[PDB]
Amino acid sequence: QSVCAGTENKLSSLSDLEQQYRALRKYYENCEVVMGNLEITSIEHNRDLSFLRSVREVTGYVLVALNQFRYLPLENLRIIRGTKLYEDRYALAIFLNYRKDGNFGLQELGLKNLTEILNGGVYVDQNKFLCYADTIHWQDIVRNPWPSNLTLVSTGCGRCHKSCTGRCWGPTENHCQTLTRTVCAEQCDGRCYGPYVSDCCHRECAGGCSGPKDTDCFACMNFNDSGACVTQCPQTFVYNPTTFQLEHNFNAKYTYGAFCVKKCPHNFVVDSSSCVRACPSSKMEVEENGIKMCKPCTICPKACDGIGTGSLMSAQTVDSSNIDKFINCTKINGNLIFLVTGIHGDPYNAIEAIDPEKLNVFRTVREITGFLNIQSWPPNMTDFSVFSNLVTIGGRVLYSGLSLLILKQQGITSLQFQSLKEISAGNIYITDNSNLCYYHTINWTTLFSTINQRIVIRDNRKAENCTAEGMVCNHLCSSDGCWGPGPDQCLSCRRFSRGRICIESCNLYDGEFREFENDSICVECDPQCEKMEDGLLTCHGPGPDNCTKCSHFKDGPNCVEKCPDGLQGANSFIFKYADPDRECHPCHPNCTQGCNGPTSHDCIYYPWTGH
Ligand SMILES: *[C@@H]1O[C@H](CO)[C@@H](O)[C@H](O)[C@H]1NC(C)=O
Ligand SMILES: *[C@@H]1O[C@H](CO)[C@@H](O)[C@H](O)[C@H]1NC(C)=O
Ligand SMILES: *[C@@H]1O[C@H](CO)[C@@H](O)[C@H](O)[C@H]1NC(C)=O
Ligand SMILES: *[C@@H]1O[C@H](CO)[C@@H](O)[C@H](O)[C@H]1NC(C)=O
Ligand SMILES: *[C@@H]1O[C@H](CO)[C@@H](O)[C@H](O)[C@H]1NC(C)=O
Ligand SMILES: *[C@H]1O[C@H](CO)[C@@H](O)[C@H](O)[C@H]1NC(C)=O
Ligand SMILES: *[C@H]1O[C@H](CO)[C@@H](O)[C@H](O)[C@H]1NC(C)=O
Ligand SMILES: *[C@H]1O[C@H](CO)[C@@H](O)[C@H](O)[C@H]1NC(C)=O
Repeated sequence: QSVCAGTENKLSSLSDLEQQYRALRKYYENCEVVMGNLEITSIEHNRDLSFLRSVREVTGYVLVALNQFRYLPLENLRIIRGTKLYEDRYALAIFLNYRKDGNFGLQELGLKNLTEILNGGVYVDQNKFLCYADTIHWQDIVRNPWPSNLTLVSTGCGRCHKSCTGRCWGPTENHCQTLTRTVCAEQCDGRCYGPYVSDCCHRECAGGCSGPKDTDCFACMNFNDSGACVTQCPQTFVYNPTTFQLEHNFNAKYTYGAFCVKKCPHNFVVDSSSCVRACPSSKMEVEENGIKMCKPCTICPKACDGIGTGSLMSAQTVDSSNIDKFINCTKINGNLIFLVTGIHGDPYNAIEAIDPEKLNVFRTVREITGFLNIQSWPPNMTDFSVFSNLVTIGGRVLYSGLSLLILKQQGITSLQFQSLKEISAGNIYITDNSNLCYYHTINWTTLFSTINQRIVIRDNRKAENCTAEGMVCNHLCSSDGCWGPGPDQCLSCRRFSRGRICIESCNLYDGEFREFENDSICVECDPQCEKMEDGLLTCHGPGPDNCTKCSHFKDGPNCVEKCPDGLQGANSFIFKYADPDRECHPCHPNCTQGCNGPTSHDCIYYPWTGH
């Protein structure tokens, strides 16, 4: 229950042998569980290492090399998990522990309780003064003996106490090696404390046991939940009999090493059912049910300084030297400016011009709290589709009353601000884009937030010379206009929408995947809803309880692929049978493996157990 990080220095040590010893002691001082590697190196002859008696478990490997002390005090080291291995091979490595051309050197191993090495091999050789080690039957300690090549122990040595002869860590009687796996009966799944069936330890017991219960283990094979060795921690979701579906489990626990905890350690957060340093890239840290945890994002939020804010205050424009400074940004706290100097750069003074493909970096942007000034753009780029996910332009700050500006650009035909829906404050100014159309089709008033917000549009390709040239808004679009060609470039849909695309109607009566309409938005019906023909809707809302008919079975109000077959419940596994009408009902509590019906005589049993 005391925890500490290990080290990964391997054969790296401090020149000052005094500081080395002091280092070791500071690290594993009163540590019971080393969540990493136990590395003991470059320690001199007379130094007491009695503080090492605190270590009961090591999840990584144990390295003992270049030492000179006499006795290794790890009499409490019960197990080494081998999550990491020395030289990618050993969970335990002991070598070259003697003074070159001297008399000092490791002589005895105090590993009286080392009965479990879950993963990896053992290397113990090149220890001039080491004794006894070779008497130990490592086959009983090392869980995975393959390749046998990786389990090597070789050795004026004393004798083992009469009580064991041939198998001891030292002369002390209580230092005789205790066998915990090889001496067991066939019936034992794992370890034992005697040669008889009644001596078998519980499945989840590592190292050995002092009893038959999963609470009598010396160490757990997987996790430790409140003293009980279990295969897994209380699940994050359990079946709720009233809602007829899995629900967040308020008793859920999380993994932290070999422990199940209710709350993760200080600098950790919950990701699914484990405790981690930081949330994975696809999730963000949030407070949910009084617990910090990682919730999947729908691109995760990431604020960034704009041109003229914070780390970019000196900047006057986005340029090749700060463009990568907007990677994965979602919200820009400030302005985004595009001046000629930034677009064309300055070759003579070695300042590269903006590489057009890198402008795709703004596709993640959804908001701009300030203004968007575009006085220059790559010649070959026809639109601003790199801003396709742009939703809001706050206009918190304005360029002399302007919140959006697009001047003198000749290489642009359309805007394509696909997701643009809000321009809080400031006025718009799109001028001198003789090749730009669609701009006249927009009802800018839709995007505004107040009456005190004007629009200024001048010498852009005449509405007429487009209107006639083929530059028209798709028919499936509202009278609010579009940002360019296609049904996926409109302000509002005329009929309905499926994603960013405007369409004629939802898949209400036909289609590969049936849908329901939610205020003009088409949403697919749950997969369990049976597709209905001849004018019948397949669903009237989302989820397995809003179907017209279930395609398989029905658990209470929910359409399910199959009735509950061993689902994790609050106190036990949930089982149900299906009546002739494919309706699910509870199995009798005495049926711990399923049933055919309600009766106590309707119990059925797993077909995959026993010979
Ligand atoms: C060895 O392990 C046993 C079983 O858990 C424990 O009771 C005892 O403290 C340990 N004995 C020694 C000599 O470390
Ligand atoms: C392990 O045995 C293989 C089999 O030939 C050999 O190639 C390898 O070098 C050996 N490694 C060790 C640590 O003995
Ligand atoms: C499990 O952890 C508890 C602390 O809650 C500890 O007292 C117990 O010895 C541990 N059990 C095993 C087998 O490690
Ligand atoms: C614009 O031209 C540049 C020339 O280097 C090219 O790399 C980029 O892909 C082009 N961008 C467009 C219009 O897709
Ligand atoms: C079922 O449909 C209703 C609307 O009819 C909706 O409000 C409810 O959330 C849906 N239930 C779910 C989420 O399965
Ligand atoms: C931003 O997220 C992307 C996608 O996960 C990743 O490739 C990139 O390294 C991240 N950059 C940052 C914010 O450091
Ligand atoms: C567009 O702006 C608002 C509604 O979006 C409304 O006041 C105005 O009449 C609309 N104009 C047209 C012709 O759709
Ligand atoms: C407008 O000028 C363009 C040349 O950019 C020409 O193709 C088009 O026919 C003209 N339309 C009119 C008559 O305004």
